[PDB]
Amino acid sequence: GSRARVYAEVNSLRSREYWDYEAHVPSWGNQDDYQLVRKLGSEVFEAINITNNERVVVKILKPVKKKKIKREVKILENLRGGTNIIKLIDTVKDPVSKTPALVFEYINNTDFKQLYQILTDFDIRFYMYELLKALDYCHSKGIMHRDVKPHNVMIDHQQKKLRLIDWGLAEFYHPAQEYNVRVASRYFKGPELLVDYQMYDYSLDMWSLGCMLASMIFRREPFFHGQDNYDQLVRIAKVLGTEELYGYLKKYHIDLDPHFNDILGQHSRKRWENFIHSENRHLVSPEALDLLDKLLRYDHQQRLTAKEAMEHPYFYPVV
Ligand SMILES: O=C(O)c1cccnc1
Repeated sequence: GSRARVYAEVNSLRSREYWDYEAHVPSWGNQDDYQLVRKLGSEVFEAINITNNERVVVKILKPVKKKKIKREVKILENLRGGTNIIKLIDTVKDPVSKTPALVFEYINNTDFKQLYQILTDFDIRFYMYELLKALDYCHSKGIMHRDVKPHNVMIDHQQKKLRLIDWGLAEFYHPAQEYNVRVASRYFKGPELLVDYQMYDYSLDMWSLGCMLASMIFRREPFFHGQDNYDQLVRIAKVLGTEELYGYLKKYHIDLDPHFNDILGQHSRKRWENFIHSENRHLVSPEALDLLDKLLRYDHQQRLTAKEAMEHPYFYPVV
């Protein structure tokens, strides 16, 4: 099949305890230590630690999902202290219902729908670079996020702080492992997911990041706007090209779902310059498009790693 180009073996250098999350036994404190005051900005609340009066964020989990709770807790613990990764403060249970919850550092977020409209060229370079630091970090620890999207990138624009959140879909990368392709959120799903290729890796997060970069510099949010998972691939092919899609599938011996036969159509590859017009011209540059082209490409294995992306000339002003 395929393997990752950069942190392929990191989990083989770990003790089984590190990645065997089904065996992890969280220590559950008492949620009564927390006063849940308001909804944050889903089942996430602003809270006050009653002991020290510190503001935190409490995320209530779904009690019946044992595997995923252990997986999210283990991954968050493995990543603790990672650059721009949301800090898990505590793991607690409500003493009556026994429902598990996670306690996180508080970040005063600006909704991306408003924030992205005032970002400058420099701002986009700055925050993308910060997000790349988080991805390079978690990839280096053998973990794929699998849900990179604007809602999961909290930004405090006052303090210039960025935190990558919601590790509920994150998984450990093991070479040749076959994963669930029904992950991420529709607009940010990589083509490997949409064609049911299960042997994917960290490069999935780099596709999602590319989708974010495209929506920020082009002001088309989301950039690939599929109406369903099938149409999502069609939207991508209208840009990257249909013959190019087939080349990708041939290289990895992927059979295309026959449903695509009559909806895919025929589309030549578009040059990224095609998406420039007066409303986004001040966010676009040749270096932006060169980076983008090396992220949003079918071949997951040839996509830039997070570290390679960080070395790109697009980030020279923020390095
Ligand atoms: O990890 C999460 O889901 C999270 C963390 C802080 C704030 N909102 C969500």
